[PDB]
Amino acid sequence: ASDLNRSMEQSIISGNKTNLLNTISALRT
Amino acid sequence: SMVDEVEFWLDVGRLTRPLLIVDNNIEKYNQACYKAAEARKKGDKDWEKHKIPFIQNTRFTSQMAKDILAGTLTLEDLVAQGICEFITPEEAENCLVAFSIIELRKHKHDVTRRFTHVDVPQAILGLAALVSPYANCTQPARVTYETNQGNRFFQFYNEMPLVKTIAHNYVIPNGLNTIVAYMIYGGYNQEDSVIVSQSFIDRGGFAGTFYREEKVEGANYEK
Amino acid sequence: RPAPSIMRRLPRKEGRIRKSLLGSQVWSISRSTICGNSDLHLDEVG
Amino acid sequence: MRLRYERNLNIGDKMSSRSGNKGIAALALPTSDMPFTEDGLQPDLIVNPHSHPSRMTNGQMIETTVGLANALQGVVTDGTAFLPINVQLLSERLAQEGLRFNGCQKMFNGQTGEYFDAAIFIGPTYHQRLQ
Amino acid sequence: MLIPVVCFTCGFPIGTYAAIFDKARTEYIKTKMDGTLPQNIPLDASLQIELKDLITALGIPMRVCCRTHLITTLDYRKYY
Amino acid sequence: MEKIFQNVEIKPFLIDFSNPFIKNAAKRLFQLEEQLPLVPVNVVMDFKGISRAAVHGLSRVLQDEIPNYMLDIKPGGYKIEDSTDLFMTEQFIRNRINFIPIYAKNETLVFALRSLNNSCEVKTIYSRDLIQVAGPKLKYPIFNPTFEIGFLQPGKSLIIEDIYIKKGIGRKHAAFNLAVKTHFSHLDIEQYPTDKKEYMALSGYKQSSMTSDPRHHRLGLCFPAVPLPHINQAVRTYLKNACRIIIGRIQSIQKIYENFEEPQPELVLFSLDEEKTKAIITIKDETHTIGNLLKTCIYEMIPDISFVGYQCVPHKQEMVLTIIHKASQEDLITLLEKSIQNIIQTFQILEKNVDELIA
Amino acid sequence: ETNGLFQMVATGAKGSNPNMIHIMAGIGQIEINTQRIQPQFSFGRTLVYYPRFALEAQAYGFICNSYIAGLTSPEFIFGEMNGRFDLINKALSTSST
Amino acid sequence: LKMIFATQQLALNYVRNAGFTVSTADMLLTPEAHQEVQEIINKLLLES
Amino acid sequence: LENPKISTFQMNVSACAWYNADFDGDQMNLWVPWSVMSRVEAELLCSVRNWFISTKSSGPVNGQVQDSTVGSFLLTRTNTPMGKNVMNKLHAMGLFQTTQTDPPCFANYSPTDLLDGKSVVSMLLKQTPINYQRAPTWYSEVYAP
Ligand SMILES: [Mg+2]
Ligand SMILES: [Zn+2]
Repeated sequence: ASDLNRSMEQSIISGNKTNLLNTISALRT
Repeated sequence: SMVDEVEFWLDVGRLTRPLLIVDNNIEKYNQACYKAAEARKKGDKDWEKHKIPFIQNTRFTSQMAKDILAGTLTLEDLVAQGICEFITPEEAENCLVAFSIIELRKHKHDVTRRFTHVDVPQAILGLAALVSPYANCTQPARVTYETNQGNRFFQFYNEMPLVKTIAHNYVIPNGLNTIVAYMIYGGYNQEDSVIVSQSFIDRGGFAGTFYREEKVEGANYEK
Repeated sequence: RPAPSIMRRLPRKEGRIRKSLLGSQVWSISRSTICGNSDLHLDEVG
Repeated sequence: MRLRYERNLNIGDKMSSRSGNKGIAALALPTSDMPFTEDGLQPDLIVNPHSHPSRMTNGQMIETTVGLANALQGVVTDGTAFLPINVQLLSERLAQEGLRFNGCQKMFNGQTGEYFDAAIFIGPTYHQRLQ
Repeated sequence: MLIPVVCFTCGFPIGTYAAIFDKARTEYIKTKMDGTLPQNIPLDASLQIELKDLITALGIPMRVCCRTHLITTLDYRKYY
Repeated sequence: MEKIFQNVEIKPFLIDFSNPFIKNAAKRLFQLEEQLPLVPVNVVMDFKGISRAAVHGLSRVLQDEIPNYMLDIKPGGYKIEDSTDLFMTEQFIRNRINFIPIYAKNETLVFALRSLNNSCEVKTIYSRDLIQVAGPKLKYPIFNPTFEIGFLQPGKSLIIEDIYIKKGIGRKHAAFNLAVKTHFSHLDIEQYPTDKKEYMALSGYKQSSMTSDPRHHRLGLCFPAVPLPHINQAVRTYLKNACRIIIGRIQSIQKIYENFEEPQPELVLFSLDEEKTKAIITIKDETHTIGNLLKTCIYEMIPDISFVGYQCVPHKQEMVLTIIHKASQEDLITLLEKSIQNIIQTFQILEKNVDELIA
Repeated sequence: ETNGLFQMVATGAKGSNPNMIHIMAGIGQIEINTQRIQPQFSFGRTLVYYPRFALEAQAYGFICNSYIAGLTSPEFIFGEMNGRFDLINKALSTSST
Repeated sequence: LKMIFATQQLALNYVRNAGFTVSTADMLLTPEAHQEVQEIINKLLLES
Repeated sequence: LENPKISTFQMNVSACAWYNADFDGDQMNLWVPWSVMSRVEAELLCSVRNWFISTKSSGPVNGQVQDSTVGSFLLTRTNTPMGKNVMNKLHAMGLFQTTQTDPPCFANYSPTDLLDGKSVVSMLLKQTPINYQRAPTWYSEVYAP
C-alpha cells in the first residue's frame, strides 16, 4: 500500500537532492 | 605474479576506461637476436647486420582521428578492431601505459620500455577539471588551499569562452568574457575582492531571475 | 533513536548544558558578508 | 504559487574564474570613473595582482593573453589541459597582432585622467557568478 | 539568449549589426569549409576561421570588447 | 584667437557593402542596401592651451553626467496574457529596449509592440516592429530597425503598450550613457618606442605623470547614434551642451561663494589663527569632474597656495573641497571667485570654438 | 625595477622565492613527509605509467617542468597528491587544535 | 591606527599615479636562462 | 551606508588581521548595543584600539597589507624607471587629500618644485615623531649577487 511507495520514495528523499556542469557532476559524483 | 592465480571478473561496479593498444615486434627481435648469436658462434662477424631494430607503436592514425571527428568512427568500431580495449583498475596492474603519444615516440626504438597501452593525457581529468584551461600550468590544490574547508537562477546572457576547452563541447557555458584589468585601483579589490563596473552590471551582465516556489502552500495586508 | 529520556537532554554538544547554558540564541543581531573599503578607518565598520 | 526575483550583480555577490579565483564584488564604479587605455578599452572587472602568487594561477594569465590574441584575430582557440603550450610563442603572436609583447597597454585614471607610469595588463578573461 | 544590444564593456551598439553578423558568419564559414557540409563539421574547427575582415566590413571598430562579445555570445535559438 | 579647440575630425562608422556576405545578409534580413538611418560617429578633437583636468572633465561629462534619452516601459505596459511567451520575460525585454540608442528631440512620443507568432517556427521580434502610438508622426527614425528585440516560440505573443522616452544621466543608469571613449593622448609629451623590450613595461611617455603638466591633448569619442544627414549638427549640439552643463555646475559653486557671511550648509570657512583661512565646500551628488576642475583652476590661480584638495568618497555621494591659504576670508573668497570666472571663460571660449569649427 | 611579481615577492607583500622558482625554472622533487612518492600502486610501482622497480627519478616524484612550461600527466598527478596532503593535514590539525 | 590609515591612503594615492600590474611576461624566462635551467636539471639527473 | 544597493559589512582591509578574515565570501556577525551600560562598556573596554597589540605575542596585529606594502615601497623608492622618484607640488598635495587628517603646509613650494616620496612620508610621520633604523625586506642577500 502507501507504505511501499512512500518508504521507497523516502529512501530517495534522504539527501539525494539535485549550472548544467554542476548537475552533470552531481550525477557523475 | 607474486601468486600464480588468474582471475576473471564480470560483476557490476567495475570502473573501466578505453586504452589504445601498443603492438611491437618483440618476437621478430628475439628471432633476429638468436640468428645474430648463431652468426657470432660461426665467427662470420656479420651478426651485427642480422639484428633488426625494435619497433613499438599504436594502430591509431590521423585518418582514424579525422573519421572520429567526422562521426564515421566510434569507440565501438575501434574496440571491434584491435586499436583499443577496455581496462579496469584490476587489470591496470598488468598494464604499462605511456602517458602520451610523445612518450611512445620517444621510446619507439627502445626495447627496454615496451609499453602495453597509450593514454591520452586529458583522460586523467573529469569534466569539471577539464573546464579550466591550461590546468597543467596551475596547481589547483594550492588555489583552494586558502579556500579549503569552511530556488533556481536563470541567467539571460552566456558566451563561449575565448579560450575554449574540450569540456565545453558537452556542457553549456555559463559566464561572460569580462575584460579584466590586473592592477591596483584604490585598494578596493584587496584580499580577493574585485572592483566591478556599474555599467557592466546595468547592461545585464550576470543578471537573471531567481525562482522560488511556494508549492507546499500579527498584522498582514489581506486586501 | 527516538527514545525520550530526561537525562539524555543534558549531555553532548546538542545537549542542554553545551547548547542552552553555554552559548545562546540572541535577538537584535545581524549577519552578512564582509567586503573591503579603503575609506573606512581601522576602527569603523560600514 | 511562484515568486520571481530580478537579480542583478549586487555588491557582495561571488565571482569566480574558471581556475578557482573566487572573489567578491566590493565596489561598483560608473563608466567615467573606470580606467581606460589610450585606445578606449576599459575593464569590466578589476582584479588585484596580489592574488596570483599565493594562488599560483598562471592559467588565468595565459588565458588572458590567448584571449587578447583571439579577440583581435576573431577566433576561438582550444586551451585544453596537457596540450602543447609555448608562452613565448603566445607573446610573439600578441606582438604580431599589433599589441605589445607582454600584452600590457598604456592606461589612464578615469577619475583624474592621469596616465599610469606603468603599462597595465588588461584582457578578456572568462568569469562566472557563483550561486 | 541573443547578442546584447550594446557591448557589455563600453556600450558600443554592436546589437545593431548582430543579426546581420549571425547570418554573414554562417555563409562565410561554409565558404571557407569547402566541400561536404552535413553538420559533421567540427565546431572546434569552424571556430578557427578568422572573422576579422567580416566584422571590419560590418563597421564595428577594432575594439577587443566588442569583437569578443560579438563572436562569443551564445544564441538561444540555436541551442533551444 | 585663443582657439582652445584647434582641430576636429568627424568620421561616421559605415557598413561596407562591397563585402559579398554582408551585402547578401543585409539584403535578405532587412532588404537593406544602404547605410542605416542612424550611424555611430567618431569625433577626434585637438585641444591646445587647456589643462588636462578641463579636457578630461568634458570627456567624462560627455560619457555620462549629460542629460540623455532612453526608451522605457511605463508600469503596467507589459501586458500578461494567455499566449505571452515564457522566455521573453519583462526584465529581459526591458533590458533589451532600454539600451537601444535613440536620437529623439521630442519626449512626447510613445511606441507600442504587438507581436504574434502564428507560424510553426520561432519568430524574431525586431525594432522595426515598434510602432508609434502617440506623439507627432516621426519624419525621421529615432532608432535603427535592425535590433533584435527578442524571439517568440510558435503560438506565442508579446504585447507591450506604453513605451516612452525617459530622461536621465549616465552615472545613475548606464542606459543614459552617451559617449564611448576611443582615444586620449597628450601631444606635448614625447613618447618612447614601446615595441622595444626595454620600454614595453612603461606607459611610453618620456615624462612621469607625477611631474608632467600637459597642455596639448587629443581626445576621441564615439557617439552611438546620430542622424546620417545631420551628423555635423548633432555632434556640435552635443559638445555645446556638455560645455553648458559644466558651466552650470561651476556657476552653482560660484553662488555658494557669493553668499559668504551668510549661514550656509555647504560652505564652512574659519581661521586657523596662523593667518591661514580654511574653507571646506561640501556638494551633494557631485562627481570628480567639478572637484578636479576646481582644484586645478584654484591651484593655477594661487601657485603659493598652502593647500588645495578634494575628496569624492564613493560611499558618501558628495564632494568635499578643502582650501587652506595664508589670506583673510574675503581675500580667499575673491581669489576663488577669480578662479571660477577664469574656468567659466575658458569653457565659454571652448563653446565658441566648437561652434566655429564643427559648423 | 619593472617586474610586478618580483617586486611583490621581494617587498614581502605576497609570495615567496620557492613560488617564483616553481612558476619559473622548475618545481623540482616532490616530497611528502620528507619522503619521495612511495610505491602504492603495486608491488614496486608508483603509477601505471612506470615499470616495476623503476630507477629514474621521474618515477618517484621529480618534476623537471615549471608551472609556466606545463606539467605532464605523472607530474600533475604527483603535484595533486602533494596538494591534497597539505589540505588534509590542515584539516586534521584544525580539528585537533 | 590613525597613522596606519593615513599611510595606507598615502601609498594608495601614490599608486594611483604610478600604476602597478602583473603580466604573463613577468614569469617568462629568456631563452638563455631557460638553457641554464635545463643544464642544472640535467646535472641533477646525471647525479641521480 | 545610505546607498540602498549596498548590503555588505564594509571594513578596512587592515582590520581583517584582527579576525583572520578575507573578502572571499567570509561572513560576519554584527550587533549594536542598545542599553546604556553595554554601550559604555563597548566604547570604553572592547574598542579595537585595545586589540592592536596582540595578547598572544605582544606584537602589532595590524599593519599595511598587500597594495599598501607595495605602494609604500614604490613611494619611498629612491629611483624609478623614468628617473628620480619625484613629484611636483600638485601631486604631493593630492597624495594628502584622502588621509582624513590635517593637511600639511605647501606654501613654501613653487608649482615647479620637485618633492620626493621620502619628503611626504616624512611630513606624515613628523605628525607623530618616531626613531627607527633597520634593513628592509627589499634588501636580501639572496638577490644581491
Ligand atoms: Mg575568506
Ligand atoms: Zn565594446
